[PDB]
Amino acid sequence: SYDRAITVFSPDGHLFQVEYAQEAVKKGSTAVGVRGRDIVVLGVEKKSVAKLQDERTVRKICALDDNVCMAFAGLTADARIVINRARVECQSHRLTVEDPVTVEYITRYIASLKQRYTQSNGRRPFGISALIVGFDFDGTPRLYQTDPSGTYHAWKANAIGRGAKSVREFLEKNYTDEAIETDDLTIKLVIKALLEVVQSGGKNIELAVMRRDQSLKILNPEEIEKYVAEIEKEKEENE
Amino acid sequence: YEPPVPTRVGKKKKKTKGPDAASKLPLVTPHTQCRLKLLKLERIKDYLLMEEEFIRNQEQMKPLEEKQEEERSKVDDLRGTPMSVGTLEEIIDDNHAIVSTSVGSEHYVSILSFVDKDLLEPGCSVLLNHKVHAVIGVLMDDTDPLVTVMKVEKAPQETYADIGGLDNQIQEIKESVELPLTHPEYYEEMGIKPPKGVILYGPPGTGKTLLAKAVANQTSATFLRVVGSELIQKYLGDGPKLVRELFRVAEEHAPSIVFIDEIDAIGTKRYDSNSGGEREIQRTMLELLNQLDGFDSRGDVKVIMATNRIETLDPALIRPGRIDRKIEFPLPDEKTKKRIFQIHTSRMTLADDVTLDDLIMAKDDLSGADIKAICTEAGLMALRERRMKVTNEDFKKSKENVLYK
Amino acid sequence: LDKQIKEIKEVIELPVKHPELFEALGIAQPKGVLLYGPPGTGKTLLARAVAHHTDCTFIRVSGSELVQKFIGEGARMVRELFVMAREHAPSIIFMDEIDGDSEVQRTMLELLNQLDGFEATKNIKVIMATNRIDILDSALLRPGRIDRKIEFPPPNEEARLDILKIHSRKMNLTRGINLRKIAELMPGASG
Amino acid sequence: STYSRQIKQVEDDIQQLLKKINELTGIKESDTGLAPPALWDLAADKQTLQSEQPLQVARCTKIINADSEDPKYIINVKQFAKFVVDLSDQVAPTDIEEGMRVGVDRNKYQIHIPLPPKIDPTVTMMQVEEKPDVTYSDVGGCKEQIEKLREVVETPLLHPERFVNLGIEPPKGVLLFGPPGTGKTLCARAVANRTDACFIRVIGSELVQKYVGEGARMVRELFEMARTKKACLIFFDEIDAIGGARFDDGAGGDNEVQRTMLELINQLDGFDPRGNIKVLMATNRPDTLDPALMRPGRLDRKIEFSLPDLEGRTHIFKIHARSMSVERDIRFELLARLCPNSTGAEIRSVCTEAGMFAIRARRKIATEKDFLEAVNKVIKSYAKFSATPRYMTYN
Amino acid sequence: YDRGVNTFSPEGRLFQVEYAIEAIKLGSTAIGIQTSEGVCLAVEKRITSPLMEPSSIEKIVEIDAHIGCAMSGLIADAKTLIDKARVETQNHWFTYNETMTVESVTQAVSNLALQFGEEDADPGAMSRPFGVALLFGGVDEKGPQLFHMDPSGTFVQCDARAIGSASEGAQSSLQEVYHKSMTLKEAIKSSLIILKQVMEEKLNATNIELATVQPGQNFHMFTKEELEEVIKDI
Ligand SMILES: Nc1ncnc2c1ncn2[C@@H]1O[C@H](COP(=O)(O)OP(=O)(O)OP(=O)(O)O)[C@@H](O)[C@H]1O
Ligand SMILES: Nc1ncnc2c1ncn2[C@@H]1O[C@H](COP(=O)(O)OP(=O)(O)OP(=O)(O)O)[C@@H](O)[C@H]1O
Ligand SMILES: Nc1ncnc2c1ncn2[C@@H]1O[C@H](COP(=O)(O)OP(=O)(O)O)[C@@H](O)[C@H]1O
Ligand SMILES: [Mg+2]
Ligand SMILES: [Mg+2]
Ligand SMILES: [Mg+2]
Repeated sequence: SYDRAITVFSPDGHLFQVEYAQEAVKKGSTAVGVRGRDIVVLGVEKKSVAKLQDERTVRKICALDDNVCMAFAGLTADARIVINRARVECQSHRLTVEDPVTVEYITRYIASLKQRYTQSNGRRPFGISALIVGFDFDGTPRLYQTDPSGTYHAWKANAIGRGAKSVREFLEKNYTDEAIETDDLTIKLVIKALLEVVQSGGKNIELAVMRRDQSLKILNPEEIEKYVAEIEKEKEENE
Repeated sequence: YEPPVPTRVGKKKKKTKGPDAASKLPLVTPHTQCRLKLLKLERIKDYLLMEEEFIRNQEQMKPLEEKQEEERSKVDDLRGTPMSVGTLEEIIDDNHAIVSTSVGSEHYVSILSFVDKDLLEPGCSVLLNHKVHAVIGVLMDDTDPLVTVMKVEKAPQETYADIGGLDNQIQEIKESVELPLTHPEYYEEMGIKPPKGVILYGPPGTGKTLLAKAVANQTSATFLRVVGSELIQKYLGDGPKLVRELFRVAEEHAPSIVFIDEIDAIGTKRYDSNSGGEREIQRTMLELLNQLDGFDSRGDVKVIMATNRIETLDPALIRPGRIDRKIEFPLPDEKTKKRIFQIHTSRMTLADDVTLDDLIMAKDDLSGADIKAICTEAGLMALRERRMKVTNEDFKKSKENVLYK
Repeated sequence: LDKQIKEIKEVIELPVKHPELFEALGIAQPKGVLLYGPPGTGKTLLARAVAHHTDCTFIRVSGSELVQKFIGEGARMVRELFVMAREHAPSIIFMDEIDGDSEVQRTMLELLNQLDGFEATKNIKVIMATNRIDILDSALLRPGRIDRKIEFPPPNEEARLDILKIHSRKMNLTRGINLRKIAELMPGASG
Repeated sequence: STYSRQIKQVEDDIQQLLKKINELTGIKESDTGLAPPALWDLAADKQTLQSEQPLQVARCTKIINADSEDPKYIINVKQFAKFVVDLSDQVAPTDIEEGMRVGVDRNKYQIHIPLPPKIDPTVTMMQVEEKPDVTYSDVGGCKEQIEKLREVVETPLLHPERFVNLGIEPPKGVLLFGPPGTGKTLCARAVANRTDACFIRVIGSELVQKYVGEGARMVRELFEMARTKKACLIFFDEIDAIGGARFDDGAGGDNEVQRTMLELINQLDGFDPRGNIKVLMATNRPDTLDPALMRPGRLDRKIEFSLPDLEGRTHIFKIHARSMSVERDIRFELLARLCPNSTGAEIRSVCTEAGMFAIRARRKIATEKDFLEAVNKVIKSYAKFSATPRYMTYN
Repeated sequence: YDRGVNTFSPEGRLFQVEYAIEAIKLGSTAIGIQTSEGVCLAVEKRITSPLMEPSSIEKIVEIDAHIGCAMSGLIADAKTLIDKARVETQNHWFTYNETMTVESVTQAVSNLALQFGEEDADPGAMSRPFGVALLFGGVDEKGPQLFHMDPSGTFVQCDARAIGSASEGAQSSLQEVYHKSMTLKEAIKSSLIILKQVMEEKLNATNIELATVQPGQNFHMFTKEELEEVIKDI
């Protein structure tokens, strides 16, 4: 058994392996999640869309359960382990409690699993950040973010990936009660957020929405293209 | 017997070099064409008018032996011909010094009165009388061949307009190498010394040298360029000696900008000619540490370093105080890649069937060097077919040449 | 090497003789050439030929300390060669890798960096000859440094006949020699 | 614009007058190193060229029959020849000793004047002639460090009476060690500014020489020239260049540099007394130094420049933001708290970048937000390149 | 690197332990005051974005109905320590039918510190110290009691202890304001004055956490309305 301390404290008091895992998060696709009134929107930028790539396989938005879905940023192979481990726990929680998992619970389990890899022998930290969105049993929309360190916080809106700082700065200015009055405005908010870092346009945007008492709905490219026209249309009248 | 004691404080020469000498007229203000400036201008003229009359009267009654052209003629007689070139080994006294001729024989000779005594420093080239070897002048040292290598005599033709997408990078680099010289008042009114050092790091081809070339084009200061691999020498101590001499040329040509391009190449490449191994490179680095931020006071020297491997550098080399700013040069995005293609295809004549949007996605990890290499090879393909207009087929065969194979 | 002669002309001959062709095309004049192939395939033969035909001074940089007294008493940088290269423009600086890290490759980088945009005088071209192209540094293999890489494959049956036809003229040959058969008798041979 | 015509008229006359003045006075040449004619004593120079004969530099080797009234001196005239000569009648016999350079005439080679010992020009340039512009007031958070530094390198020379009366031999060596940017060279620059004795700055990489035994030679001549002064200070910046620990790697790894370190160790504490030299070495890699060099009697005091504490960091912030155009209520204690383990070099950069953001926004006063952004850019964003984490293990 | 986790410095310092202590100085400031009327625990949430929900930043935790903990340093690391404290308590209750003393809870958690190593360890053993400092506060037989834990496993009763980024400044402020005979309402106020002086942001009822364990009464986190009542003064 490989029993070695990968993550150790630097003399300043930093866990450098955790910081390096957070550096891999900054090299991933920009994932944007906005918590609306009755909808949760997850938006992920697509890296170098190839006409020969099956878009079904490389999907950064996956459903842990019927009411919880997450989008990641970082190492794709690292994330798929976390999603599978989270998926198994969602079914274990449902078997014991006979109640669908809460977003707080599965973001706590993923964060605890991520933290365990920053303090366990022979294991390097998970190099992904998760944007977990979903709905509780009482219909409250919840949006949570985890980092490789293991810290989870609830966000009204957040961005992870390479352009997280730019999108988050954009989100802090445009996230208002009026901007999430309707589902369509909430979906436009993520597209407006992702247009700040996506250069080409809607062809590099993957959108997944989840409504209350509904399953995760991946938005087709035609539906996304319809939205970007509206934002482009609304840009003209504001000039 | 008692040892002679100098009246001059120390053994080094005067720091000031290349001044206006006695032509240092008082700085008259304001520069506006007003009466106060006219009154001050007349004021300087009045004293000169007195000066001209006073000096003429003395020389008029001065003895025929003591005349400006006669004393100069007597100086040549005192100097004699030929005028031997020696080396100043020690300044024993104000008018006495130990000098060595080219044959290695030292002499205890007398420094004559007409010698510029404030140019005297140990190791300097002194002019000696052929017969009595007395110090009779100091040879203004010719520009070393080592000086000519660092100095970029002609500013490169690359401007900031030829750089696309590095708007923040230009802005950060300007504020440490350009803004402090053009508008030094901004830093003085704020009470801050300008950012001391700057390092440009990123993937290869991202424009690190290009921004330095743009800096060298629009700089009033001397630009010295040295590749990091040039600091690996074939002899012990020469590497540290060269780093010491490089910043010595920077001191003389103040204000100056020293560009240590490919600084990481000093350690990431091992050459058998380097007698000392990694240990001599470490001593070369330790000399570089002192020059960037050390005991000796640094004049108006701004240091630019460039590297595509910043993780391999000694962390103490790029610490704040030595290199204040660490400007990153990422691979271009779609907006920047289009600008780079426009920059390098501007002087081209293109065909109507060529489109830069398709050329944007030639490769995901596309750098500006690859973009430029596509263009020049595309033009070379057109040159082969005796054409001036570059077609899309030329660009297609261009991508398969530079990006692949 | 008829194909290779054309390739090297478009990069070393045309920029010197016709700078206006490149200015009209709007492309930068080429400055770096790399000739790669098995030893004895004509890389040094072709590099000297172009310098001879273009009236460009041919300078071979072997890094020899025996020639350092001519380069300059300093000898601290190989860029001290540029002083004598500028004085003899047009010039061709040729280094051949005989094959720690490679000093010829190190010299190539230092010359190419100065020749990038930091050199005032034009018409100073630089050639590198190497046995293999995959051993090259990532810095030299980076696009934009070496503007053309010319391959020198070992001569085939027909090319060996031409090389045989060239060197046999310097001998008193009996009439009727079947140089074609001798060429067929030397598979995979260098010039 | 009304005076434009007349200003050029008087400006040209001044230039014409200036050139005319240079015609009579003489301001020219300056490439053969000719001094301005105001200092030309031609009458004296003619007398010196005859009255004062030139003297060839020679080294006395042996005195033969020094007891008798005919003492004969063997001299080595550099590369010329060796001569058995007698002493001149205008110098005392007791003034010439064996092994001392002398000045001899060209006719009979009789010794005319003793000469100072030969010192390498590079070693001569090592002594500081212009003091730095840094005082102890520019070093913050090093209160205990400075007092220890001053009471060994400053107090004995300023007030030597307080140590002779009590029979106290003050330490003659201080080693400053700490991570980069902690103020090691800053304190030595303050020492040179304040000191009144001779200060010699020696960088360890300067002692690395091409030839065998040359580096140890420069250490010998360095201490030889330091001993020609009543009190002296030698600063060895980055002593890890030559002070590395001795080892045997089969081949002659670092054998030459170890000899230079062995020479430095010999001069500090060997058979001979060192003198009134008080050495001072700074290194960010003290773990690499040889145990013999790190021993009392060579480096008696080991002053550690650790990263400043909260009080020290607030003091360094006050030092570097003293001349800034800061706002009213800059919470410098808060800024010191935002960089827990940060060198004083980072604090200075934080101050520079804080005012650099204000220049960016065309603002003449630096706000607290500018410092907060500067801390993020320096302490946080530039933490990838931080030399601190790797160098605290070394110190 | 070459050094292992269980390596001693030449000065007798466990390198990893000393390094983990430096991690607290990057954590948020937490102030704990022990009074005769109860224990006070305050901590700054340190919001970095208006889009972050302040309620999700849980830096004060219910260890049990009679004891709570305030954490500073690496928040993710204290979850492992908090979980056992919530497991060790309810294990004392299972075996002894009584609430575990605050000192014993801190003693049990302290044993987890230094239970780290590279070799000859269980598969579930940790690899590095817990880079967090805990401020346990609760009520037991000995009345109100405040205990401070550090990554070295060293726990001690403290009358008023401040941990975090501003431990030095707040502790000095605490010494000037703490007297043994003072009310808990004074402790709530005095801790909030010190916090407002050390916080980067402006102090309000959303960026702080207040908790109290009075005798008789249970562990009580202060709500927004309760916090605004004491914030309105100072
Ligand atoms: N952002 C850019 N805008 C315009 N031209 C660019 C840009 N980036 C690169 N180029 C082009 O690429 C050429 C080669 O790149 P350059 O010499 O600047 O590389 P570098 O960043 O210094 O990298 P390295 O030395 O690691 O290869 C330049 O001469 C320039 O024409
Ligand atoms: N205690 C301090 N007080 C004020 N300014 C300081 C202090 N320490 C460092 N600085 C600033 O940081 C700079 C760092 O340079 P310094 O010569 O002090 O570094 P050093 O400790 O010798 O580093 P190195 O080990 O890399 O040689 C100084 O020039 C000074 O401006
Ligand atoms: N293709 C060729 N045609 C004619 N002669 C050749 C050819 N290749 C090699 N040679 C002969 O071989 C000799 C050395 O070849 P050289 O050019 O040094 O090989 P390389 O290309 O490896 O440098 C030359 O003098 C030349 O006469
Ligand atoms: Mg470059
Ligand atoms: Mg060959
Ligand atoms: Mg230093």
